[PDB]
Amino acid sequence: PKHEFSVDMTCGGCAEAVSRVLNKLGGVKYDIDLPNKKVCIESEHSMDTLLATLKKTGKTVSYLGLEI
Repeated sequence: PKHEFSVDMTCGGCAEAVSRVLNKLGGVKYDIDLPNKKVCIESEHSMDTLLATLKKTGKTVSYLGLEI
């Protein structure tokens, strides 16, 4: 599916950090929108896997829902 999340990305460094955590996890296609502090993910991973993955940044995350 394509899962929309909210992530507290303050700057380009933080957006890049989100890129890398998703990268490590793998099996994801993503579009991080820095000004709107959102990240859209196409994947077969669990919302919960995706959520845990994004929270490893230390930033505030939440699942908004399907985009889709």
